[PDB]
Amino acid sequence: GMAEYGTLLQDLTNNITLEDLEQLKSACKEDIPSEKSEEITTGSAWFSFLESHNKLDKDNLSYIEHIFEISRRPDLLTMVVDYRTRVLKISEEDE
Amino acid sequence: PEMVRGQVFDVGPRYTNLSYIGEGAYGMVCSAYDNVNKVRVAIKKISPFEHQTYCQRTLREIKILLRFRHENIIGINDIIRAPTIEQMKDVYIVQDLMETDLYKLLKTQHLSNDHICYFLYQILRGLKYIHSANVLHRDLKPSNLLLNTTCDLKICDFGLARVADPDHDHTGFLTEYVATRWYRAPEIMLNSKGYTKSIDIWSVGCILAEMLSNRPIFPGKHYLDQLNHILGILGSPSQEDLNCIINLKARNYLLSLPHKNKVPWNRLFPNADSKALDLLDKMLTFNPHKRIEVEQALAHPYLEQYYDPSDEPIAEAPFKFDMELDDLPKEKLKELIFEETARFQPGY
Repeated sequence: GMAEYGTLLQDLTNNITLEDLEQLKSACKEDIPSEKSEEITTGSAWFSFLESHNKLDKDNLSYIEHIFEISRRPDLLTMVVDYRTRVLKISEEDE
Repeated sequence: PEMVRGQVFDVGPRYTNLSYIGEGAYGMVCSAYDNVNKVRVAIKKISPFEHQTYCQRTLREIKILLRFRHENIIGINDIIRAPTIEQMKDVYIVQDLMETDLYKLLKTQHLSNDHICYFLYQILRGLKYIHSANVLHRDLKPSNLLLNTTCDLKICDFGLARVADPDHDHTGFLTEYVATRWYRAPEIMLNSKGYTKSIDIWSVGCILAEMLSNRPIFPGKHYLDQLNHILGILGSPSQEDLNCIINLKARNYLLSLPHKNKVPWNRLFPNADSKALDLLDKMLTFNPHKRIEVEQALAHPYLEQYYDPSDEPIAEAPFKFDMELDDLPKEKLKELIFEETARFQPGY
């Protein structure tokens, strides 16, 4: 749910340096051309930019997974895969 | 103009009596009767000019295979395209017809040890030539190993090939091509550069394993799963091997994982020649710098019946690209392809 997703974006941003971020931004630029002209300085600004372009939400993780793979960040990737597992397990309560 | 499945396949009058083989991204394959050489041949129609990366792949394959001459590497016999650059939308590459490939064969039958030995030797004999040219194939896998009806093997598919250059960083050219996940060396997954000839040796180790059991050794479904399949067999990397990962974030990730013990090869491959397994161990070494290289693999006891430097040709000289193709716009690549293909024109 929304809380687990908030925690995920916090966890990720906590592990994305500004140096890291320039890499993630470059990997996105061909897919979302307005990226350059947007002045993204934080991890949380990057995630907001992805959300506003329909590339990320609590149930839509595949693009950041893609970007983490191509950026060779299995550490960030594993937080996303673990979040997906958690969300699936939570859903087993209400079935 | 000849037609197939309602598509233009304009290779006549030289090439006639077409038969559709199959289809892929941007290219269909037919066999055809070659009225000059009086044999059937394979022809792939490629239509790359709207995509920079497809133009890159097309030009790399043409340039390399036109320069290479080796029994275990597929040649290019002919190339057909339009007489003017403006009208050129497709390129038809004519090659020796090969009845099958290793992927199909492994779906069909379990191989004797003598056939596994012979196929491995031919893969490495072809790779010895490629590497002697300072070229990395980068896409070795069973479907890129063509075979005839008498076990003669030819390496194909040179679209991802590059001159070896450990020091140069990525452009996403290899990365956006992902039907080759199962044969990808760990350093490609973990580091963005520093790759050497050892990446191809890894893929050959994967192919050897696949010939032993008729199944892929590391069939991961995604990125993390792929790394888990490798580590679940090789065991956790050593400290020395963790220091091959320049990527500090990747390295921390690997260090976070639960310990895994190495699985002995003979547990996984209980019917394999023990010399074959000793070779496999050296090809599937995590550390790309310690991994066995092609001449040493050929000289291994498993291949002693075949190893024969007097009957293993190498390249006269290193292969070079005049300029890096990876940064050239698709229109410039189109011009280079027009130029590369000119020598095959009737009016040349």
